[PDB]
Amino acid sequence: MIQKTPQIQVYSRHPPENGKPNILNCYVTQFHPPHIEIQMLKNGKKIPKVEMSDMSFSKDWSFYILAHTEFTPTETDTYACRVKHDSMAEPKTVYWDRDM
Amino acid sequence: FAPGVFPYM
Amino acid sequence: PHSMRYFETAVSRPGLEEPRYISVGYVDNKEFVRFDSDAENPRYEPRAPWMEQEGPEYWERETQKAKGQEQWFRVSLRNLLGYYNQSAGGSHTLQQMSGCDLGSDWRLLRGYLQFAYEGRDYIALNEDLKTWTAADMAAQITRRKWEQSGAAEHYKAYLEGECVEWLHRYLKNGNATLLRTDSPKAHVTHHPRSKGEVTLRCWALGFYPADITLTWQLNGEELTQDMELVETRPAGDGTFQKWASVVVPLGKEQNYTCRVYHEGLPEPLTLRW
Repeated sequence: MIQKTPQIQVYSRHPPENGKPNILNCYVTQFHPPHIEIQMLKNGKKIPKVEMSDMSFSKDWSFYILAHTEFTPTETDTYACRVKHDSMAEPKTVYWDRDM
Repeated sequence: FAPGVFPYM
Repeated sequence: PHSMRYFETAVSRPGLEEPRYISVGYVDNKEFVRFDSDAENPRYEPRAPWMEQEGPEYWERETQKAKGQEQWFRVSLRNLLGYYNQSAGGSHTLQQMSGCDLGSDWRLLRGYLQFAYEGRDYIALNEDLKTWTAADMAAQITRRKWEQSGAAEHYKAYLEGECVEWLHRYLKNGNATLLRTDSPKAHVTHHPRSKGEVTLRCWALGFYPADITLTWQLNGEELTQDMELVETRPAGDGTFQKWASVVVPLGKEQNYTCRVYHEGLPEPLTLRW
C-alpha cells in the first residue's frame, strides 16, 4: 500500500559523440519501498552488465539509486531504462535522448 | 560515531 | 554551519529471511561511512578518503553498534506489525534519521531523531530534546512507551555530547576535502525548430557540490515563464549536471543569455548561442 512512484532520468555522463564510448546513466528517484528493478536497454535488449549504486534515501524518506552502464552512442542504436516497482502496475521505460 | 542502545518502539 | 546524520533502514523480507539493515553516515551532507547486513563481511566501511585515518578500534566499535541496532530494528519492526495489524511476512520498511547541526559558533544548534514506518512519518523528537511528536494513533503506543522509559533523555545525551563531539572531529579530519568545489563547465546547445521557435538549452556539467543556479534571460529581463529545468543529477563520477532550456523565437537567438552561479566559480558564467 505504501508505494511511491519512481522518477527517471536517462542521460550520459559526458556529452555524446557517436562512436566515442561513454556511460549511460539512469537516475531513479522518489520511490518507496526500497525494492526496485532497473533495466537498461539497447535496441530492445537488456544490457547485460548494468552497475547500480548503493541504496540511499533523502529527507522525505524516499529512496534513489543510480543505475549506469558502458555505452557507445551511435545514430541508429536506441537506449532506454525500464523500471519495475510495486507502486506501479506496469514497468516504466524511458528512452535516452541525445539532446536532453 | 553511530547511534547506540535505546528502548524499542 | 555544519552537521552529521545517520540515515538507517531495516527492510523486512518476504519469508523467514531476517530484515536487511543499512546505515549511512553523513558529514556536511557527504556520506562518510556505511554499514550493510547484505555484505559478506558486514562492517562499517570508510566512504570518504579522510576517513581512512581511523584505526581498527574505531571500525570495530562502530560495527558493534551497527549490529546492536540491527537487532533493535528486528524487534521494533516486529512490534510495528502488531501496532498496525500487519501480517506474518510482507514488505515492511523502517528508517530513522538522527544527527545534529552546529551553528556558526560551533555550538549545538539543533539535534534530530525521527522515525518513519512505510515511508510515512511515525515519531519525531522535538527540538527541545524532551517531548515527542507521534504521527498517528499507532505512534501513540510508542510515544507513551518512550515517555514511560524516559527514552528522550538518553537521546538528548548522544545528541548534545557524542554527536557534537564526533562531528567536531570529522570536520577536522576532512578539512579541505569537504570544502572542495568543482566548477561547472557550461555550454549551450541548439535544437530544431517548430515553425517559428527553436530550443536553446544551457548545459552545466562537471560540478561539485550539487547546488547550482541556472538562468535564461532575454535582453536582460529574466524570462522564467516556460523555462524547462531538470532536477540536478549526478554524472556518476562524483560531479553533477543540469540544464535550463527555453523554446526561443528563431532569429532572435543571440538575444538570450544564460548565467551559471556556483560556489566553485570565481565569477558567474554567462553564455549565449
